[PDB]
Amino acid sequence: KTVLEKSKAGAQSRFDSYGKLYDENINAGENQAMTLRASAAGLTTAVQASRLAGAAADLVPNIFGFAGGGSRWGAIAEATGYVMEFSANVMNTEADK
Amino acid sequence: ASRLAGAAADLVPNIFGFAGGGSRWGAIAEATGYVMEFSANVMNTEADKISQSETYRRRRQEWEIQRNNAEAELKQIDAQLKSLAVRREAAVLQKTS
Repeated sequence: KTVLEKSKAGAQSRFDSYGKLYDENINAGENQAMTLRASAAGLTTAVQASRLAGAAADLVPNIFGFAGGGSRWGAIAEATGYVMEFSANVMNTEADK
Repeated sequence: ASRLAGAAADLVPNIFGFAGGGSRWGAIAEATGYVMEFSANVMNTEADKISQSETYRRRRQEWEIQRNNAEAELKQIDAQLKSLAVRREAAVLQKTS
């Protein structure tokens, strides 16, 4: 009898041991860290806004009705391309989360 | 520290009250942007440490659970040993009977 009570004790050690683990999805390290990842993600947001503003600063929109030249497939295609890449990396951050 | 000093060396603060031009949304927005990116990567380093120490705490919890498993096992064993000691007692009482 006291044997299976010893055994019961071990079993409960495991059950209550995971109970601590269970019902909770994020440790302290995990929470502070993942928070660093979200804050860092907003940091990318800001660097996207800035890098795009810099790009539109180099290429003044749009259509080249004004900027001397015809409607530029090359240049406008470049702006679409850039918008693609920064879009891609942002989406890769979210997919990372 | 060095890369920021280099940046402020290229862009002399602030407001462009002196550097010839009006108050530059473009340029000052660039300095804010840069401060953002270097902030982001620093924060990503710290979050990296948070994740690493997180993993170390997790595996440590694995060790705790498993050792504790073996312990409860062993105390069970000793319980069975005092049992089969008793059963021995009854088999010797058998002999003498």
